[PDB]
Amino acid sequence: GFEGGQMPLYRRLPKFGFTSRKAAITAEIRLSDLAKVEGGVVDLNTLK
Amino acid sequence: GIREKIKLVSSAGTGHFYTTTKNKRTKPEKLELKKFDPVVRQHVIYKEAKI
Amino acid sequence: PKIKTVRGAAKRFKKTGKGGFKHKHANLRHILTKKATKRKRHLRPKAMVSKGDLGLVIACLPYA
Amino acid sequence: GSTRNGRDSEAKRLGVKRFGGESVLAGSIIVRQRGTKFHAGANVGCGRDHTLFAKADGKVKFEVKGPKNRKFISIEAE
RNA sequence: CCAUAGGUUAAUGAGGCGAACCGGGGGAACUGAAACAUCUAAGUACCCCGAGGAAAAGAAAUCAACCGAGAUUCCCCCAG
RNA sequence: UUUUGUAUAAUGGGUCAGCGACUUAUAUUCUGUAGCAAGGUUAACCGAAUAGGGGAGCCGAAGGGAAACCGAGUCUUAACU
RNA sequence: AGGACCGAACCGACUAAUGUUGAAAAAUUAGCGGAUGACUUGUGGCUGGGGGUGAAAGGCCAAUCAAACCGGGAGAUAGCUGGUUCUCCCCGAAAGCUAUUUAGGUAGCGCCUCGUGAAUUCAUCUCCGGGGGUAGAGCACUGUUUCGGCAACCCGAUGCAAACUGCGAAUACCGGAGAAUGUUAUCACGGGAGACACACGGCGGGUGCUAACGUCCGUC
RNA sequence: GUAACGGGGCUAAACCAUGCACCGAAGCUGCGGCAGCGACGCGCGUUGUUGGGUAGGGGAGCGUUCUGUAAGCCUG
RNA sequence: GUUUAUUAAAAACACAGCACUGUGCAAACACGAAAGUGGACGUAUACGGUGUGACGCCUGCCCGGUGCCGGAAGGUUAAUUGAUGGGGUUAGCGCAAGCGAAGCUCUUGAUCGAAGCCCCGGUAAACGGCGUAAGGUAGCGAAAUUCCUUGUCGGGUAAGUUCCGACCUGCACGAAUGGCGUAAUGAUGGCCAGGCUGUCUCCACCCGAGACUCAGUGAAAUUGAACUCGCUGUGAAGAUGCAGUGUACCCGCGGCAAGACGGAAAGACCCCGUGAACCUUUACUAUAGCUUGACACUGAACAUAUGUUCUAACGUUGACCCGUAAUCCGGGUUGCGGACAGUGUCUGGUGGGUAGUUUGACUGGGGCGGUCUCCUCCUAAAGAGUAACGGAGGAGCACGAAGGUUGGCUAAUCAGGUUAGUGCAAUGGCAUAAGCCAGCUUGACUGCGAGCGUGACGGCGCGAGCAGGUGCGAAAGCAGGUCAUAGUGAUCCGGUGGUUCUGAAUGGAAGGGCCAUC
RNA sequence: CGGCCGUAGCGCAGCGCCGAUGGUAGUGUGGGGUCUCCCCAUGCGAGAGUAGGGAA
Ligand SMILES: [K+]
Ligand SMILES: [K+]
Ligand SMILES: [K+]
Ligand SMILES: [K+]
Ligand SMILES: [K+]
Ligand SMILES: [K+]
Ligand SMILES: [K+]
Ligand SMILES: [K+]
Ligand SMILES: [K+]
Ligand SMILES: [K+]
Ligand SMILES: [K+]
Ligand SMILES: [K+]
Ligand SMILES: [K+]
Ligand SMILES: [K+]
Ligand SMILES: [K+]
Ligand SMILES: [K+]
Ligand SMILES: [K+]
Ligand SMILES: [K+]
Ligand SMILES: [K+]
Ligand SMILES: [K+]
Ligand SMILES: [K+]
Ligand SMILES: [K+]
Ligand SMILES: [K+]
Ligand SMILES: [K+]
Ligand SMILES: [K+]
Ligand SMILES: [K+]
Ligand SMILES: [K+]
Ligand SMILES: [K+]
Ligand SMILES: [Mg+2]
Ligand SMILES: [Mg+2]
Ligand SMILES: [Mg+2]
Ligand SMILES: [Mg+2]
Ligand SMILES: [Mg+2]
Ligand SMILES: [Mg+2]
Ligand SMILES: [Mg+2]
Ligand SMILES: [Mg+2]
Ligand SMILES: [Mg+2]
Ligand SMILES: [Mg+2]
Ligand SMILES: [Mg+2]
Ligand SMILES: [Mg+2]
Ligand SMILES: [Mg+2]
Ligand SMILES: [Mg+2]
Ligand SMILES: [Mg+2]
Ligand SMILES: [Mg+2]
Ligand SMILES: [Mg+2]
Ligand SMILES: [Mg+2]
Ligand SMILES: [Mg+2]
Ligand SMILES: [Mg+2]
Ligand SMILES: [Mg+2]
Ligand SMILES: [Mg+2]
Ligand SMILES: [Mg+2]
Ligand SMILES: [Mg+2]
Ligand SMILES: [Mg+2]
Ligand SMILES: [Mg+2]
Ligand SMILES: [Mg+2]
Ligand SMILES: [Mg+2]
Ligand SMILES: [Mg+2]
Ligand SMILES: [Mg+2]
Ligand SMILES: [Mg+2]
Ligand SMILES: [Mg+2]
Ligand SMILES: [Mg+2]
Ligand SMILES: [Mg+2]
Ligand SMILES: [Mg+2]
Ligand SMILES: [Mg+2]
Ligand SMILES: [Mg+2]
Ligand SMILES: [Mg+2]
Ligand SMILES: [Mg+2]
Ligand SMILES: [Mg+2]
Ligand SMILES: [Mg+2]
Ligand SMILES: [Mg+2]
Ligand SMILES: [Mg+2]
Ligand SMILES: [Mg+2]
Ligand SMILES: [Mg+2]
Ligand SMILES: [Mg+2]
Ligand SMILES: [Mg+2]
Ligand SMILES: [Mg+2]
Ligand SMILES: [Mg+2]
Ligand SMILES: [Mg+2]
Ligand SMILES: [Mg+2]
Ligand SMILES: [Mg+2]
Ligand SMILES: [Mg+2]
Ligand SMILES: [Mg+2]
Ligand SMILES: [Mg+2]
Ligand SMILES: [Mg+2]
Ligand SMILES: [Mg+2]
Ligand SMILES: [Mg+2]
Ligand SMILES: [Mg+2]
Ligand SMILES: [Mg+2]
Ligand SMILES: [Mg+2]
Ligand SMILES: [Mg+2]
Ligand SMILES: [Mg+2]
Ligand SMILES: [Mg+2]
Ligand SMILES: [Mg+2]
Ligand SMILES: [Mg+2]
Ligand SMILES: [Mg+2]
Ligand SMILES: [Mg+2]
Ligand SMILES: [Mg+2]
Ligand SMILES: [Mg+2]
Ligand SMILES: [Mg+2]
Ligand SMILES: [Mg+2]
Ligand SMILES: [Mg+2]
Ligand SMILES: [Mg+2]
Ligand SMILES: [Mg+2]
Ligand SMILES: [Mg+2]
Repeated sequence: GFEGGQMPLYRRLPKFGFTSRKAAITAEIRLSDLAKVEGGVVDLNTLK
Repeated sequence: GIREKIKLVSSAGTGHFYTTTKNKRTKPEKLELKKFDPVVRQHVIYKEAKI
Repeated sequence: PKIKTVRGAAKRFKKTGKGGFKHKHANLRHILTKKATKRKRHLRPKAMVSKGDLGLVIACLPYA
Repeated sequence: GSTRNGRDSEAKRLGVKRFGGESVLAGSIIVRQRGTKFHAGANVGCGRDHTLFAKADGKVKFEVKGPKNRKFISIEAE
């Protein structure tokens, strides 16, 4: 990131946003995954 | 500069404001202008307040 | 050992679907009264890192 | 043993961007200038800094017109 | 003054040495930050005390999240 | 060797022999190559086992948004031509 | 009597010559100062490194002193200098711009290379469409200039200009069309760079004295 | 130290004009050979063309010590 | 007397003498985390520090600055204390909106509060100054000081930049960082004379030790390789080695040093490196020490938070007793102090005593000066761009109208035709005016934005059109600031308003995000 | 109401305005000299002025 002393790109640009703790405990399931559970009943425990 | 920053605050109670500058020495009369308030989506009176 | 992320870069850039990076524009922190609404409006959306700078960003973010 | 000069401003990259007969998209800048050295003709707009730009797709046309023999830029809709 | 301090003798033990590892008492600077003071190097080097065949830790005033786990230690993940 | 440029009167070497300088570990990206393929691969560990077990994990098959959230869309905006 | 006098021992070290790979890492020779004193000397002791000791020169502290020596942190750091070892084949730079506590460093871009992909993509020439304000020229304008007519203005005559223009090329550049030619010569993306001290010569110039093998640009 | 044709020397062996000869390079051509790249046809042909190089990028190799192949093979 | 052991012996240091100043003894002061020890088994006729430097004659004026000393009216001011106000939460009350006790909690900071500083005085043998604090006295003066300068005059010499004596025009003397003298002293500096001489005119001869030859022993620095000439030219610009040319049989020995940019030491000057060290200070930041107050160790009476008194903590480097052969230490008795002193934690001040560091770049070397961002013109070679410590000027704003729009209007100059005007440089523009006047106004709108320009990038610029809502106009229309081009500052950190986007068990909240803004 | 934008406008051909031909200046490319500046070959070729036009 050093650019010879010019304020580098990762410091001349502003920080943004925050990190969601909820996003880390949220998943997405594909339709292809629904057949992969045992018993044809898809819930959080059967996916795990 | 001599000109000081001011806010123009919406009369609609939305808390929406514009900012501009003013020569307070020549023009101490408070600035009042009809401006578009984007919260209520209407032109309403805006009145000078401190920045 | 594991490469260390440049943590300041991780706060400024996010990787997009085709592997570019989005960032927030400079010049919208303060000294805003003198700036035209048009100028500020165009600075509000996120922008893509330019071709010349991608090398510098990628070096900083090995785990992006 | 010192100078009171040594100053200049950045060059502004004025001048003609699209010459006669060039095909342009609407919005394209044709000339950057100070004042109206060139005037806006048909399908050309004049911006706040006297930039002439295409308001239609077509070919750039330079013409001398009117009683002052002034230079006009038009777009021939093409 | 009673005494207590002090004195003498006997018994038992200690003392000193040793490469690392271990617990504790103290604790740099060069260096990096393209200078430098916060920060870093690093609780590292070094000095000191003490132990053992290992030491230390250890049986929840611990986590968890409304479901539950069940002392300590070590390894792989979690994750740059 | 260094330089714009060295027969240079710039540098280095008296000669010979021997030694003497891009490595190693771990991460990461790209190329080649091999395996398997919408999957791929296991770590510690168990195992006398270069076997076999172990899929905890990791990467990939979805993105958009600061985020809640929505999802082949999503964000922006009261709403998009 | 005496930090008294002359002068050996003893303690010093003013001058000169020698010596300077010495006889000697400070001496020798001839002279020189002190020589009962704040003298000199033997033995032993004490003061320890940001510390000692110093009638003070930063002097001395084991041939070491503006911070001893030895070991350790330790392979400190070194944008600096040096050096970098067998062979052949293909391609082949740069010494520029921008930024920089930057200027002999470094970063992005430019230029090299390798890979992948893609359009007649690119070049030359011819024809066509364009904008110029340079060279030259000119003097209405801005200034400057001489003569004459009427010391102003005005009229006639004469010049001069990077920051003058009622004129204005060649070239160059942008775009379009068409052949021929050229190992895609073009552009995009990706792997790997190097380079960012340039030199002279020609042409156009600033600077300098139309001085410099001078200096600073443009272009070959 | 001649020391202001490189020297000898030159009255042209100088200069100007015109012309034809010749010399002259690692340029071009000839003959033989090697290699890179692209075409065109079947790893070989035909054809075109290229091959000066520092930094530097790419490609392909030589040789050295050691492990397997090797209780093999060579060696009094 | 002393000194740079090993290039400086001196005018430097010391010195007796002088002065200032501190110090009452458990002295000041110094070495020590401390105990202690030195000072001193001394006690103000003493001891420490500082300056001056025998002696003689002397030592003038200035207290504004910086120190030091003294003062304490007033101002300001630390820890501490926590008044008051504002928030969070929720018992409860409200259909909800919302309100909201107590408690707990986040924040606010009234009052209290010492030294210091400001303030008021003093002090120069304090640091210093001597035309305003005061203007240099006495003495001295071209000087260890005088640039101009070899000043001028006198002396000495044939001739004197030195010397001696004067003069005063002191570039830039001057009174204890002492002034002027001064017998004696000095391996001290300068000048003159007699004697003396190989110092010299100008060298000669001689005696010895080397050098030379023979025998024995036997180094060194240096060294790319050498078949290692002159000259003129050339050339990384001063040639044995290149060109041209001249000269030259091969090889020693004694000699000499003009050249081999000879040998020796990775130039010590100079610059550079975001190198080092040590030194300085009213550079920055710290900090030992010194000092202030609060709380602790720390108590009791009485009087009006201060004061007196008390003893029992605590101190004792007073006396005596014992452990004990002991001048340490401890215990005991007693006297004297006494809640003081002193120490711990906290706290303000002071703090080159000590420590870590910083102290820019460009530059026809560096420094000094100038410059550093932005705008306009020229250089700039008729597209863009284009350098110099090249040539010339400007900006760091202004304006609720000087902006929008509708309607109207036209200048300088003395007829003319923009020679005027433009909020501010210059350039390009401007009459359909962009110039001038008036009416109504807020488009100096919010969300967006085809497309394009300009940048390495961060960015910056131009923009029709779309949605919402608006102004002016009868209407076509025009308006997202201003004739255009300067009027500017990334990121971080934080502030304010809005927005339940997030909210670490859960509901909230804090904090964070997002939008606006500082 | 326009096109056009001085041959078109003024004044009352007198001006403005337009304007050849030829020559000159400059200049791209190549070559040369005595090189601060020029010349030759070839291509391009002004400005000013001259003849002339001209009362749209
Ligand atoms: K354009
Ligand atoms: K440090
Ligand atoms: K550094
Ligand atoms: K050099
Ligand atoms: K040298
Ligand atoms: K790799
Ligand atoms: K692979
Ligand atoms: K979309
Ligand atoms: K030391
Ligand atoms: K670069
Ligand atoms: K590349
Ligand atoms: K050139
Ligand atoms: K002496
Ligand atoms: K004072
Ligand atoms: K409450
Ligand atoms: K003086
Ligand atoms: K003094
Ligand atoms: K005296
Ligand atoms: K004397
Ligand atoms: K020769
Ligand atoms: K010699
Ligand atoms: K007592
Ligand atoms: K007390
Ligand atoms: K200090
Ligand atoms: K220069
Ligand atoms: K120079
Ligand atoms: K207006
Ligand atoms: K609108
Ligand atoms: Mg903000
Ligand atoms: Mg300009
Ligand atoms: Mg016109
Ligand atoms: Mg033991
Ligand atoms: Mg550093
Ligand atoms: Mg244990
Ligand atoms: Mg339970
Ligand atoms: Mg050189
Ligand atoms: Mg050569
Ligand atoms: Mg040379
Ligand atoms: Mg030589
Ligand atoms: Mg050499
Ligand atoms: Mg060198
Ligand atoms: Mg050498
Ligand atoms: Mg996703
Ligand atoms: Mg004597
Ligand atoms: Mg001595
Ligand atoms: Mg002697
Ligand atoms: Mg004597
Ligand atoms: Mg004597
Ligand atoms: Mg000294
Ligand atoms: Mg020594
Ligand atoms: Mg040191
Ligand atoms: Mg280290
Ligand atoms: Mg090293
Ligand atoms: Mg090649
Ligand atoms: Mg900077
Ligand atoms: Mg000219
Ligand atoms: Mg550079
Ligand atoms: Mg350069
Ligand atoms: Mg150059
Ligand atoms: Mg030239
Ligand atoms: Mg040069
Ligand atoms: Mg020259
Ligand atoms: Mg001669
Ligand atoms: Mg010849
Ligand atoms: Mg040949
Ligand atoms: Mg050939
Ligand atoms: Mg070739
Ligand atoms: Mg080659
Ligand atoms: Mg083998
Ligand atoms: Mg003496
Ligand atoms: Mg000496
Ligand atoms: Mg001496
Ligand atoms: Mg004592
Ligand atoms: Mg003295
Ligand atoms: Mg006080
Ligand atoms: Mg003098
Ligand atoms: Mg004199
Ligand atoms: Mg004499
Ligand atoms: Mg005289
Ligand atoms: Mg005199
Ligand atoms: Mg004096
Ligand atoms: Mg005095
Ligand atoms: Mg004095
Ligand atoms: Mg004196
Ligand atoms: Mg011999
Ligand atoms: Mg020569
Ligand atoms: Mg000889
Ligand atoms: Mg000799
Ligand atoms: Mg030498
Ligand atoms: Mg050197
Ligand atoms: Mg210091
Ligand atoms: Mg340091
Ligand atoms: Mg430093
Ligand atoms: Mg510099
Ligand atoms: Mg240009
Ligand atoms: Mg040009
Ligand atoms: Mg350039
Ligand atoms: Mg207006
Ligand atoms: Mg205006
Ligand atoms: Mg303006
Ligand atoms: Mg911070
Ligand atoms: Mg919660
Ligand atoms: Mg919680
Ligand atoms: Mg003509």
